[PDB]
Parts: sequence; C-alpha cells; structure tokens
Amino acid sequence: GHMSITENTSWNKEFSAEAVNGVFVLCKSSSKSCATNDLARASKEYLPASTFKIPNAIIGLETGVIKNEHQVFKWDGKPRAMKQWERDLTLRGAIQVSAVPVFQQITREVGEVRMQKYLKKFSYGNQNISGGIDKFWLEGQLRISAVNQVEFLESLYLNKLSASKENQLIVKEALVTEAAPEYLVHSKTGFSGVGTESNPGVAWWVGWVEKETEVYFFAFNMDIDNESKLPLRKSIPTKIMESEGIIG
Amino acid sequence: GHMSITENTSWNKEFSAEAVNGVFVLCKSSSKSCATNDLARASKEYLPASTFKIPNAIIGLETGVIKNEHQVFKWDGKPRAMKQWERDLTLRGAIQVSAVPVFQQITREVGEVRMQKYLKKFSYGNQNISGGIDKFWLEGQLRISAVNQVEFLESLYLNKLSASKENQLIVKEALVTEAAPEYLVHSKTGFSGVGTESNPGVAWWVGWVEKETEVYFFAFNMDIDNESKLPLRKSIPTKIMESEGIIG
Ligand SMILES: *C(=O)[C@H](NC(=O)/C(=N/OC(C)(C)C(=O)O)c1csc(N)n1)[C@@H]1NC(C(=O)O)=C(C[n+]2ccccc2)CS1
Ligand SMILES: *C(=O)[C@H](NC(=O)/C(=N\OC(C)(C)C(=O)O)c1csc(N)n1)[C@@H]1NC(C(=O)O)=C(C[n+]2ccccc2)CS1
Repeated sequence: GHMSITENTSWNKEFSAEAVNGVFVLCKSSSKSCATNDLARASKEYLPASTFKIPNAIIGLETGVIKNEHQVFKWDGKPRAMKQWERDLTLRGAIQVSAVPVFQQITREVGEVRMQKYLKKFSYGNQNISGGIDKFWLEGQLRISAVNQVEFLESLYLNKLSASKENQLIVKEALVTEAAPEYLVHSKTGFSGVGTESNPGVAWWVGWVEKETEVYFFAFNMDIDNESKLPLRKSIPTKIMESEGIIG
Repeated sequence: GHMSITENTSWNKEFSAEAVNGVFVLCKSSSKSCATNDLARASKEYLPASTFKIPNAIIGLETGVIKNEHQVFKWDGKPRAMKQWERDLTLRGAIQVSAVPVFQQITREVGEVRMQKYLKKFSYGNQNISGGIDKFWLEGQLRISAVNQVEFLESLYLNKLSASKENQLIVKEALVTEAAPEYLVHSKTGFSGVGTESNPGVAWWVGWVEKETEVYFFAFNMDIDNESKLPLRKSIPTKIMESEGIIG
C-alpha cells in the first residue's frame, strides 16, 4: 500500500479508562491520511470472525454461488446457535444479524481453490485458509490487521476490488447501518467469544462514515475475555470520532 | 401491464380525518397485489416535483453527465433558495436535501433529446418534456400517476429499468432513508407549492419498505393549498402501513 499513518497516544485514554487492550485506525479521505493509538497493534493480524462476511459475500456473488441480490436463504428448520438466525434471511439480513451458518454454506459451495484465489486478489490478511473450509476464519489460521481491513474497505468503497462493480455495490448496500440526509455509516461487527484469560478472544468494528462530502474509514479491534465488555467495541470508536468532529 | 389493484375505502378514514384529498397505493411483493383508497385518483397523473430526482439521477449516470457515485457537486457561493443547498453535495446528499439547482444543471447537460429517450424507456408518466429543458418537471408538462410510480419503483428495485444495474444500484443507495438489521426504507418526497384553493399544489411520498423477506412498494400524493399540511405526506402513509402491520 501507500498508507501514511500517525501514532496519537492521547487516544489511549478511552482504552485505559475501560481497562482494555486494542487499537483504533481512522483515515480521512484515503489511506494517505490515517491515525492510530498504537502503530504496532495497528499492523498486528487477528482472526477476522464475522468481519469475513464482507469478502465472503463478494466472493459468493463473483462465483455465482449467491445467485443475486434478491436471493433468500431459507431456514431448513434445524436449530442454530442464536435464535435471531432461526428464520428466512436476505443477503443483507444474514450479514446484519451475522448468520454464520448461511456463510459456512456459501463457503463450502465456493471451495478452497476459488476461495484461495480471491483472498489473493483481495490481499486479505495472511491468506491462510487452513483449519477447515467452513471455519478457517472462525477458529482456523486466517488473520488480518486493522491497517489491512482499512485498505480493503477503501478498495471496496472505490469499487477497486478485483470483482464486478455490481457485486461491490450489492455488498455495500448490505453493510449500511445508519442513514440520514448527510450522514451515512457502513459497518460490520465481529466477536470470537471470550477465549480465556490467558488467550483472550477478539472483538472488531470496521467500516466507513460519510459526512457531507468527506469519508472516514475505520477499524477497531480489542482483546475481550468478558462478554460484558463487548459494548466497548462501538463506544470507544464512537468517542474517538466524536472528539475528532465526525460523530459529534 | 399486469397490475392488480383493489379499492379499499376504509383507508379514506385517515384522509377525511385531516380534510385532505389524496391517494395511497401500497403493493406487497409486486404490482400483482396492490391496494388503494381511490382507484380513479390512483391512475391520475400529477407533476412529479422532486420525485423526478430518481429518474433524473439514473439518466445523469447513464449519459455520463454524472461521472460516478463519488462525484461532488460544488457550490459556486451564490445564493440558493434553501440554506441546506448552500454547500458542496454528494449525489446522495443532493437527492436527500432535494437540491433542485444541482438537478437543473444535470438536466441542462443531458438535454431534451436524451431526456425524452430515457423517459420513454422508463415509461415515466406522460413522457412529456415540452416547455423547454429548464421547466418540464417543474414549470412543465410532465405528469405521472401513483400507479406509474409504483411500477417505476418496482422496476428499479428489481434492477429491471433500461439502464445498467450498477447505475440503478447507485441511485438506490442514495435513496435509503432508514436502515436497521431487518428493516430497510428507500423513499423520496416532493412538493410543488400551495397553488390556489381552486388549483392546489401536490405533495408526494414514494418508496419501498423491505421487512424480513417481504417488500412493499408505496406511492402517496395529495392536493395541498396550505404548507402546514405538508407532514401528512409521511404521517398518513405511515398510519396505513402501521395498520397493515408493516411499520415494525
Ligand atoms: C421538490 O419537490 C421541491 N421542489 C420545488 O422546487 C418546488 N417547490 O416549491 C416550494 C418549496 C413550496 C417553494 O416555495 O418553491 C416546486 C415548485 S414548481 C415544482 N414543480 N416544484 C423541493 N421540495 C421540498 C419538499 O418536498 O419539502 C423542499 C424542502 N426540503 C429541503 C430539504 C430536505 C427536506 C425538504 C425544497 S424544494
Ligand atoms: C461473528 O463474529 C460472531 N461470532 C460467532 O458466531 C462466534 N461466536 O459466537 C458466540 C461466542 C457469541 C456464541 O456463542 O454464539 C465465533 C466464535 S469463534 C468465531 N470466529 N466466531 C457473531 N457476531 C456477533 C457480533 O459480532 O457481535 C454477535 C453479537 N452477540 C454476541 C453474543 C450475545 C449477543 C450478541 C452474534 S455472533
């Protein structure tokens, strides 16, 4: 890439106030104007968890495993790890409620060869898909940094991923999470569970904010060993952006 | 063709409770299952006012007058009728604040001949562009019915207009007005003025609502001779959609 990134450790106070280890990366306009609380962690690769839905959906559409933007994913009737997943879902619905089994099925149908090819085209992390075709991003070896998430998202925002513009637009449509006349947020959450206290889990929030004629890309991750701390994955980024002029 | 529509006069309740003459057309899934409070008014053509920004944006992109979805429409610093228009705007921003001068400039560049052609391809209303390029949707002869709006919007939803899929997708993202995990609204307003008591203006609200795996298309218009009545263009459709269990 061509990222210019500045460490601003004053951003650490939002983390230390909550007794949390993580990083926030925030870029205005492009990856040529970025800042983070922690340069080292910004470039450190973690398990993507549900953030992998963004590339998975694009790859689904590119390969034709997902037939089109209007496809419904029907619940077969058999139980699932969350109740919110026990229903028929659109592409957007599945992404928004973060329905893992829908996406495990897409990936099985895609196959390792095509998966491997596309993660190379997207420069997605360490591009290591071993661990099982249906769980490399969930408990396998695939890892990605906050910096790389931002680069990836920027490419998607600009329709520069190696995929049709149509497919990128379909997925961007699925990622909208807040809409107002001159304020638009596209975003995706992730959470791997609580791991242990020796080896904590990871929580993510990644996306971008449009406000007037500006765009801001962001990626946040944190170590999480306690499910009660999970709200911080939005409140910390929100507070940093408030203090910068974005959400405030 | 192919619309099936039912008159349900119980929907007149919300209209007469506010002393308003108007029509609501609501369709579930497709134009094969529609209902309205007034069949004759459903098919009557009125000037589209700011709802014309939907086709106008598609045509802008199709002819290359709008370069892409990231184009910024710069303000020249000279007065505009609305304070909210006195700033640089994205395409989505210009649509959402209904920035008439941005779209007048788009229309001027498109020209009469190209405008005519796309209104024909879209079956948009009486397809009448007479009066001069500086007035037809405004001080002009173009008129469209609520039924024809619902047909137009269904085509757009299905990416079936005669326009690239990517241009239709661009315009759809510009139209999003509420986003939640399993509830998505795309909508546009219009208001032509107060006219006279004898010749009222028109106000519109058109769009569609995605809920779970269903879609509902809607178009509302009403006669308006008093600006204080304007909010009814949202509250009356809202009430009817609530009573049908949609607004959830
Ligand atoms: C589009 O429907 C409206 N455009 C018009 O240009 C007309 N406006 O008439 C009013 C605003 C009443 C006036 O005093 O000029 C018009 C005249 S002849 C014709 N065909 N159209 C825009 N609509 C609109 C609204 O729907 O409420 C406006 C106010 N908003 C601005 C920003 C956000 C929401 C609403 C401004 S013009
Ligand atoms: C995708 O990142 C999320 N993760 C999972 O499905 C995984 N674990 O989910 C648990 C531990 C919460 C569970 O028991 O269901 C998982 C394990 S290892 C791995 N890579 N993923 C979905 N995301 C998500 C979120 O990102 O916030 C959810 C929110 N949530 C969690 C718990 C309680 C209420 C809401 C749902 S799971």
